[PDB]
Amino acid sequence: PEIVDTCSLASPASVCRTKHLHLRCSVDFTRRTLTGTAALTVQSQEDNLRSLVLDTKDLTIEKVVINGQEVKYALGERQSYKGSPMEISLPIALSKNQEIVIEISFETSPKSSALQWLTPEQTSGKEHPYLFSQCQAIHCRAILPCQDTPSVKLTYTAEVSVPKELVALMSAIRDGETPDPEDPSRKIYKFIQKVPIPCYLIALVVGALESRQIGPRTLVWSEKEQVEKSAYEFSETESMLKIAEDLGGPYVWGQYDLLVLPPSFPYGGMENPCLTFVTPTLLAGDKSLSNVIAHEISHSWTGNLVTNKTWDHFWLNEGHTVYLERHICGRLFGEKFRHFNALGGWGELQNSVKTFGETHPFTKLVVDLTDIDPNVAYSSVPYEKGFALLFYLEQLLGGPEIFLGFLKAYVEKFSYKSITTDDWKDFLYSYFKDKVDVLNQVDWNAWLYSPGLPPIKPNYDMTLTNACIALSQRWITAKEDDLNSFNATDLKDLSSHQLNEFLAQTLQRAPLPLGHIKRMQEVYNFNAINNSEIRFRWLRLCIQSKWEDAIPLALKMATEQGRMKFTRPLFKDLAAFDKSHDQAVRTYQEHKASMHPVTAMLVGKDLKV
Ligand SMILES: [Zn+2]
Repeated sequence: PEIVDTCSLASPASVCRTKHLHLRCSVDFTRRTLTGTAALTVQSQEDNLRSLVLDTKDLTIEKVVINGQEVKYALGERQSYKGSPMEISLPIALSKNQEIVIEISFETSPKSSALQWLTPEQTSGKEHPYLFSQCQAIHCRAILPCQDTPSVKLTYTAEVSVPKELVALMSAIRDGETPDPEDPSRKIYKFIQKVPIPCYLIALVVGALESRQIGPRTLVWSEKEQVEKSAYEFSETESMLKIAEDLGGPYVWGQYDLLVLPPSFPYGGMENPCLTFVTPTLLAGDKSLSNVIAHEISHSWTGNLVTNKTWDHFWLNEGHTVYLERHICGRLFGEKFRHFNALGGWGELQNSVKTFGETHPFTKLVVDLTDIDPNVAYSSVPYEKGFALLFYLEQLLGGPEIFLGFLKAYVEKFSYKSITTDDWKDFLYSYFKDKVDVLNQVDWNAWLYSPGLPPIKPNYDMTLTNACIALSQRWITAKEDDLNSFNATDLKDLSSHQLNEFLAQTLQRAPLPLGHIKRMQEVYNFNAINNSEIRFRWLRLCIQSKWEDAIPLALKMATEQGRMKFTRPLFKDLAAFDKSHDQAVRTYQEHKASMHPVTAMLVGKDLKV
């Protein structure tokens, strides 16, 4: 049979497809285990199907029951990061389209790569522990046995037993709570996901969670320490959803809840269906970062509804998501702003290609992950090279309203399906058959299969960017004789996004003489800004130019939150600044117990402890 996805060891979708999962499990914080049963409804695509294979990783299997009787099963040899295949002998031979229910009793490993267990000290509230999953790309197989490939999409229902003081949430619609009948110290939370999803979008959180309703289809959830601030910061979520619906078609998932993770959370957002994960570093206080969740909102069409069939084609997901997201922001702030964000994106692609090297296989849009762990293959290239291809095509084919018609038709065509780059390109050619002569001038080989920068750069409106450049080239090429020439007015017409962009361009040419940065503080007072993006780049600029006043401010930001994007480079700068190195090592030791274990480990490695 045709093998779809080489990152999966399970029977491929051409042989059988999982249609539904019923998960009944219990979360044990003492053992750091999930225990229970996974009932998979599986549909055969062949005749005479007598066995099938599932992905697993570090699972303990107690038994497999089919039609009331335990069945034989065998775990195969482990294949590195893919885990161990689990072969199940069926009690009957299945015919094409025939279905069977397979109930696997399992327990996860405390070292499960999919499950992040936090100690009380690593939470906001400091009393209760906390659990969150992170299945993308191929970690769902370390939670339960499955066809762990986005080429298969299933619905699911779940029942999750947790200590009664805690709350469970999942990538699904909440479906009620009851006391656990087998244990009065525990509650059972139920969930239902009626839209078929790839299993990497199965997600679970258990913790001391509270909610605020902020829209007809939106609750925000967090620990009590963050929930009120979060309800304000993200109060415009519903208006963003309505904009996304206008751009991409109906939102099919029912609810759109938000979860603001604990400060120790080392990552960015995650587009879990019905429950977007939000990093708390977006809590700027002025909503200047609230539009960032337009990324996860957009995945509800591009990635979650139309999905990449394998991880080689992940750019189809991220690329179309960034394209939709930049349209949401264009609706909110204007077309000039969409071009501002697009041009910044091109800059990030330049940096990514330079970091990897322009011949590196990961700077291709379509990547071959045959012998590469997809869990460690993420970069900005699918995001920004994919966006650039779509923005180039938009300009080639008659502009944004016309290409937005293509986007809507593409979503409608492939909703609830999983597709490859060739499926996408075939549909592009079909939709734009009236313009094939134009499409045939595109260097598809270069764009899709070649490393490095794209062969053509799109046309970017420069209005909002030129402002930041103008001021950037003024500070750098200045002497002590000119520092008095700066004043607050220099920032009068610059948005928070433009402030961020100015600091980005200024940091890129660090160090600045101390007189300049001292002046820059005197007139601009960047010490006062709380926007995590702005505060980050500013503090790096101060340390990399050896200002004493900045040492305590950077140490504070580096330990108050654990997002790797900020915490790691800050400790790197503080370690590299000889004046602060000793203090940076000492502060790390004092706070490392409250960090996420992976942040604690990598900063320790950087600090050479
Ligand atoms: Zn994304």
